[PDB]
Amino acid sequence: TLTYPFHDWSQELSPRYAQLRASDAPVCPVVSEGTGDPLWLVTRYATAVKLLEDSRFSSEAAIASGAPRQEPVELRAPGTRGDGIAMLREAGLRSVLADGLGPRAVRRHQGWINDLAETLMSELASREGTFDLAADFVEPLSSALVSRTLLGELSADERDLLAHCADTGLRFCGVTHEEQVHAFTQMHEFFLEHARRLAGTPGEHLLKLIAEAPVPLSDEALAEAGSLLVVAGFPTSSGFLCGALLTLLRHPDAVQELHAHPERVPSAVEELLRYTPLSTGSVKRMATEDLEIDGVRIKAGEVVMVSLEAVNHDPDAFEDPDVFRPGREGPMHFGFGRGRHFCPGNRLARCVIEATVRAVARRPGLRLAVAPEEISWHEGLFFRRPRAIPATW
Ligand code: HEM
Ligand SMILES: O=C1N[C@@H](Cc2c[nH]c3ccccc23)C(=O)N2CCC[C@@H]12
Ligand SMILES: O=C1N[C@@H](Cc2c[nH]c3ccccc23)C(=O)N2CCC[C@@H]12
Ligand SMILES: [Ca+2]
Ligand SMILES: [Cl-]
Ligand code: NA
Ligand code: NA
Repeated sequence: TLTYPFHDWSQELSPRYAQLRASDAPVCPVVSEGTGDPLWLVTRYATAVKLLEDSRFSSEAAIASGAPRQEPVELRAPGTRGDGIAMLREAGLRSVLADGLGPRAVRRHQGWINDLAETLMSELASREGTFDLAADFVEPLSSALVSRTLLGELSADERDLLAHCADTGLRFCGVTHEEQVHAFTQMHEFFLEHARRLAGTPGEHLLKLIAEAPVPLSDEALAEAGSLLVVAGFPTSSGFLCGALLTLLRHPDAVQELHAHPERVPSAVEELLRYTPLSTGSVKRMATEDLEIDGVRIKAGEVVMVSLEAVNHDPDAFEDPDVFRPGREGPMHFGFGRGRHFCPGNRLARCVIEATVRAVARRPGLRLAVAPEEISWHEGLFFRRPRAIPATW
């Protein structure tokens, strides 16, 4: 049986996804390379909609300790719950999450986000020679997003510790199992020592809103909130922004169009979310009872995966799916998922993506300083990221 994942750590998607999509079944059996667990895999848009909109396929049951899984180790510090955003929703914090992640948070932060994107790009444009868009643009912008909107102000050393923990824990391979587990322990212990300090600093970052919310969360619960915000917000935003910059630098005609027609930038943001691959794994859900999807029986307790990259490149949903085409008129993309677990970070993500696209579109001529095939990729990360993006004007 086919093992999962497909080791497509660069922007070139594994051919397996299109092979399975065109096969004679709407759901295909695979086996986790890291655990040996049997799993089901969906690659078609129409089938993915039905799965992800059926609440009898549960995300929490697939997150839970002991579930069949695609990842080699559990994504939690041993002895903690590690059950994700469910822990905060269950504590009654939906309103707080809306305040800290929703349109009001974007209104509060979009000004400094755009000012920072411009400041960073202006500094790079002042340099003689090449620079690295990953280290010199994405890292400072994503780190500021995390500090100012999610956690509170971090030192460089704290940011480096959390980034290392995320990169070490959120992996299919490349580190030992024990190193991966200990990354989660280190992050949890960091927040046990520092979450209350971070939550008490001035600002409106989400961790402060959580800590102050009238249910009072314990130190352990606040630490779990910190770890959630790191894993959900940091490697995702950094990986995506790097990947979106590569897409843009490889499509100078599209950038020129955005330079001339800034009103088209939002359409380019949405097309980047469809076109630019991020996760090398899949969203997943556990059948909470015996279910059927397009004729295939899924037994209670079995886990079904949807590859968002596969769905976003489904030719039955998008005409010429492998073409970057801002303004294409097709269905909604799956870059933020689908259904009740749709990314609650989507407003802040779109804000930072838009700020980046506009910073690039204002400065035509930005190009890669090496060929795309010369970009080196971190191998095995859940969320693709290049080691560097050499660039120049
Ligand atoms: C920047 C690019 C981002 C992308 C492309 C992205 C994408 C996604 C996707 C596809 C999901 C759905 C997973 C599933 O269905 O199981 C998701 C969930 C989630 N995202 Fe985002 N995300 C991004 C940024 C962020 C940020 C900045 C935050 C927080 C500040 C965040 C917080 C979350 C949380 C907490 C969930 C879990 C939702 C749930 O399980 O109900 N995301 N994200
Ligand atoms: O809140 C959650 N939701 C799902 C999807 C996910 C969203 N962002 C993630 C980042 C890494 C892994 C999985 C996800 C999950 O697997 N979870 C374990 C870590 C965070 C938790
Ligand atoms: O690679 C992963 N993706 C997320 C889902 C996701 C898909 N695309 C995303 C984009 C952003 C956040 C989460 C996702 C998830 O549930 N995982 C369990 C173990 C592997 C890890
Ligand atoms: Ca195509
Ligand atoms: Cl089990
Ligand atoms: Na459908
Ligand atoms: Na719901």
